[PDB]
Amino acid sequence: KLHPLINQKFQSPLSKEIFFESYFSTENLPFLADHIVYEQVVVPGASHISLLLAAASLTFAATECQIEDILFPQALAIPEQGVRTVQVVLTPQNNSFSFQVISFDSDWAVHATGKLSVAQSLIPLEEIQARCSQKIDSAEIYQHLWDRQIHLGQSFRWIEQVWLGEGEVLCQMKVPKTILNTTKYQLHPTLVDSCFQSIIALVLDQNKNETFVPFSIDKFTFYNSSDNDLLWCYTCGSKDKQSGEKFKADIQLFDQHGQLVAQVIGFEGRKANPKIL
Amino acid sequence: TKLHPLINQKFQSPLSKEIFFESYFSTENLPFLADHIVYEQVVVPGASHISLLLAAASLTFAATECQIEDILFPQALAIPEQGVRTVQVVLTPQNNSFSFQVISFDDSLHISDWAVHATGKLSVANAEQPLEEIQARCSQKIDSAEIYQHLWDRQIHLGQSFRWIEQVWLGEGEVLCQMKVPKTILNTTKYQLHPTLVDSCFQSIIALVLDQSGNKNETFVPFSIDKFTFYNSSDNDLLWCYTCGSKDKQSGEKFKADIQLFDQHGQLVAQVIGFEGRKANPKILLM
Repeated sequence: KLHPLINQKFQSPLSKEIFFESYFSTENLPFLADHIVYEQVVVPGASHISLLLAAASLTFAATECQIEDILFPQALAIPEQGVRTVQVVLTPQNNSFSFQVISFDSDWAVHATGKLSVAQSLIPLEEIQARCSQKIDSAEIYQHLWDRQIHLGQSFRWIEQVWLGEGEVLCQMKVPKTILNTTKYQLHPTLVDSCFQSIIALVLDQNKNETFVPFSIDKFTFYNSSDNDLLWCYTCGSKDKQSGEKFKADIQLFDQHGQLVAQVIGFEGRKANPKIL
Repeated sequence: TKLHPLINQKFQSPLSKEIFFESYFSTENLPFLADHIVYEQVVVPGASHISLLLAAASLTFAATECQIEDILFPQALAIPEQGVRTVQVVLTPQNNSFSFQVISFDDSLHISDWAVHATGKLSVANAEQPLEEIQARCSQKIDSAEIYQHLWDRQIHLGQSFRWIEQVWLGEGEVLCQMKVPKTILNTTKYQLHPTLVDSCFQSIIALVLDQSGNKNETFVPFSIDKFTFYNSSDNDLLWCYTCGSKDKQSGEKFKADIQLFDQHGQLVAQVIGFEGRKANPKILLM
């Protein structure tokens, strides 16, 4: 295990592509039991980004990292005690790396596409607190999802407190007790997912069946992994006016010290029935 | 976490045409390598790559018997003292077969420098069902020490684990060797054919060239093989190798041979059709 998320790296001077191989299993990755959709273990797109960051971390000497044009063709589902083999395939392009995340048990599914690429300022917590002043029970975020069949266990419940504003939200997040070794990660999958959960605070209004599943992300930048048990998420976004079915958002994940940890530009979720995934 | 005593990992992907095997070659990982020394260097014999292609095959095919055809050895693999090289088998699908390349590169610093050590085609063979007759034809006993001495004198220093040949009987342009698992090799059950067993078969051709004139620095080095067929692995400590061939009528720089490797019961273990050796100073394979 080169990384808690990757068993093997493979390259050859006889293929263009660089490969990573992981065995996705609740046995190997306990935390995946905490993200269930209709009784079944469903790996969130967030987990794919974390996997890519780990891939990157094993290819670049650089710590800073940028993921672009992210698309999530198919969901990944791990059957009861089943094992799926997950591969990241990096194809070198000019200036950057193109990628696919795939899995299989000769068919296979494509869970993420986009490019990898090699990616300096402080977020003022006091300024955002002044405009996100409406305190909201963080249980309402989890309750919203639980109602949409998105059952998050405790390791996926980082969001500790929520302050709502006008088309913007602030959350404090704390590493759950169930997860011990976050330092071995760039960004734990559950943390990445928590950042996406932040947009739910913006769509709590009122069909309890359909919900916003991640569709695309224009640019995801990881900067450095915080040693801290305490993080701050800042999220700005709106539902489109025409259909009201796509939510666009910007997310900023930062430090006690205002130091940017990760940021999401151009996040798009779409209203979908969880049953398809 | 070792798939095979010769292979660390296998890699394949729906997004890759070829199938890869990876293996780390060093005297630390593969102690017998220290017993094949050419001009004071650990040099992996072509025989080991045969053994590695059989290892690959046993992980790819269900069927136990397989053939390796039109084998060439473009470049020798030399391992520096206490160093290690990554070795990959790269299989490319063809019609009912794979073309292969065995390659290596120094992993300790993408990949710009690499060498190819064996090429050819790999596929499933059929099974093929006399020893007593050979033993009659081959009656002139010679000391096995003569084979190892011939090699030693050319600076091919074979240690214990490369010395399977115990007894040798010459006939007319043919030789019968009795082989025995060296005491230092406790691992043969994990192998299709141990690399040192394969090398021993090639060594047998030395017995047909013992008193030839010419360059004292020169011997016949394996160059190409039309067909190497592996049938079944042997539980036994004792085997028989029958080899017949001769120098090429046109040029005495090539030696052509067919080799057959038998069980003590006369069951065919392995067969080599059209083995060609070429006269070379073993120094030449160094750099």
